[PDB]
Amino acid sequence: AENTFGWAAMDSSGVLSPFTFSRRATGEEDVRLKVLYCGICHSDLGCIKNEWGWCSYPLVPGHEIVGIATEVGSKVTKFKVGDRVGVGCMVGSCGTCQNCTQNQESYCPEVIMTCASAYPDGTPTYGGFSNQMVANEKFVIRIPNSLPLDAAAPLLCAGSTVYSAMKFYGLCSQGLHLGVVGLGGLGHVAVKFAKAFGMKVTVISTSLGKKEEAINQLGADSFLINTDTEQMQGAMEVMDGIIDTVSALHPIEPLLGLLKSHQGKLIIVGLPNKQPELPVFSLINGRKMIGGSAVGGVKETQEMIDFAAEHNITADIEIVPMDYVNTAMERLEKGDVKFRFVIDVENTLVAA
Ligand SMILES: [Zn+2]
Repeated sequence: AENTFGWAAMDSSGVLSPFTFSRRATGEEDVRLKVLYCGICHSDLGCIKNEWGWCSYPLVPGHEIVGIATEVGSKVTKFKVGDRVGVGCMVGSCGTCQNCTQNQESYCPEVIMTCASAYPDGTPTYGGFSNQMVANEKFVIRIPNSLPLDAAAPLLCAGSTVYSAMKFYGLCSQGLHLGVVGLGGLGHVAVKFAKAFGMKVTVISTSLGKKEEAINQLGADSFLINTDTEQMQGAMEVMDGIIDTVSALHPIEPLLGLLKSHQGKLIIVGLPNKQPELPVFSLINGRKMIGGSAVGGVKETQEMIDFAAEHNITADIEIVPMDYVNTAMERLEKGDVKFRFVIDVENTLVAA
């Protein structure tokens, strides 16, 4: 309870305040980094307000971490002091599963999340709303020189997720017609990756005063209003797949109507509070599918970030200081951001 400082929630109220704690010494396989930036994710919002009821306190959120290695263990092969490194959703895993062994490490039942979790021996994991971070080399990402740290930080989670989903479900080929539902953090990262894979992108939305970022800033080929039951119906059976990034309850059936029969896939990556109805009749009669995806494993996250570098993909961010974080959270509940918050941890997190 000393050698590291950050901000933490104590309550399901999710209100965050200064908090001091200790990180482990750097083991033979560990990298320590000074945290320079930490993205804010809807997962952090859910965790601090204990949306799903598992979370215990004090809770230091943050899992979109970028920084500079300050210390490497002797057994470390990938990294040296000074490297630009990242840490995403995970800091640990089983190490011996079927999942852990074929780089699907986001599915060992003993996965150790970067924030709001604990190791086997009971010690709680504190995320990147803090001045420094320690992680096994195995969960550390190299940030390419040609991407800025602040705008790469959110790729560690939003980017890994959309890329892993597009790869896994076979929606990463030129010409394919991809729909993206929601135009928040994930939504805009999804559009950038889809355009870089060569797919025609239609954004599906509820905010018509966002068409303009969708078409012009983000470069999407088409724009649809969720409820515009007349334009939607003109877009029926058109799309090879849809990535749904909305973390709010919303109707699934109209999205299914946009999908190609005996082909189209609705891939869900936003996790809401309540669950919608399963459109059994549409799935059966159109021979359509719904699959879910979460963040990809560490190799796939490295591959994602190298792909983003090759294609100059960056998240569209708003830099904020640490003591704005509570306001930032309130703004996330509203979608009021373009598109992702990033905390400037180095310049604005200070010791109490
Ligand atoms: Zn996230």
